[PDB]
Amino acid sequence: GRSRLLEDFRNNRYPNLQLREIAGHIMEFSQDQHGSRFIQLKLERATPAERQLVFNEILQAAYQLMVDVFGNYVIQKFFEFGSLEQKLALAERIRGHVLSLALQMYGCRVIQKALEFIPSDQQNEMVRELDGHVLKCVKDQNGNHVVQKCIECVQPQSLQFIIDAFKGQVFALSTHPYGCRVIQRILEHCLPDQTLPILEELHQHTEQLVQDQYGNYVIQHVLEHGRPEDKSKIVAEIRGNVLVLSQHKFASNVVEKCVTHASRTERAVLIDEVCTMNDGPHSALYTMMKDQYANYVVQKMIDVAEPGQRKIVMHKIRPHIATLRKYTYGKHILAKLEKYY
RNA sequence: UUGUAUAU
Repeated sequence: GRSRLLEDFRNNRYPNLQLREIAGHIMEFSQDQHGSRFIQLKLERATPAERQLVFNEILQAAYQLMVDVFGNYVIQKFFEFGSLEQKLALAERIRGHVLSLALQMYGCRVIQKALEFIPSDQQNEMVRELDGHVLKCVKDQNGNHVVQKCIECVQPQSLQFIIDAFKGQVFALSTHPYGCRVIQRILEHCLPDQTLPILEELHQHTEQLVQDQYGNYVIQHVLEHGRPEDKSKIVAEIRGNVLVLSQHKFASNVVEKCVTHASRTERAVLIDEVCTMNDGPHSALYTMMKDQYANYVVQKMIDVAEPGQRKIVMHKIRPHIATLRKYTYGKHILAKLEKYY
């Protein structure tokens, strides 16, 4: 299967082997764990001539290398370090194959790299081969990263077809493991006319989303980078449910984000809710201090509370200081209290 | 080591 040259190379016979020396063996070396490695760490520092010599032998069979466990790395280097003309010729070897490559283990990595370095016209042509297959790519283990990459790299205007495809399925995709990722990229890079409908659906299913294994990340994303209007809507869903949600493995993280990113008024209201409300005989704050997840919310509340409110929180915590030591999680609250005594 | 998500 291997040639004399590659054979002797594996056998560590050419410790000083150079690029020009493997002319006529590029494809063979490229599809070889050691060969590829060798080529990879030469193209970056090699000369334009050495790179063209390598390019000449991989252009025709480029697809073959793109979907190759070791070859995909060489093609990637050309997009990263190759010349404009080489990147363009590789982009043409990809034409008509975007979908199958995007769904490919190795191929999707080439597509992702190509999207970063080719011109907008080449990006738009690539993106368009995904037209009609958006959800399939989004739900694919390989394809979801190509979609994420398009959103990061391509002009928003050319991604309208991905937006049209998410309409009505935002809730479904936000609880999907790859989908929640694409939704976040959409919120960070797309246009107002595009993020608007996505946000409406996110607001409509906020209650379910905060508690979802994946949806909770999308809601936090909005609390951390969203417009104040959108943040307040999320906060108003949390209000009245601080106690119950802070005790939830998933929503607890969302109430922390609310505490941290709410407006001054909203923050005070959230903290007060658990400083006033009584959970049985003892306050809601006390039940929270003893919970495996809620204790984190209290600590965050102590951190962001205005000195006036922090004082109130400490006072509600005070009478319980000695009992807290007996609870697996209350203890952790004591630790936090050290920072303040 | 008090608590949740990405691929050769």
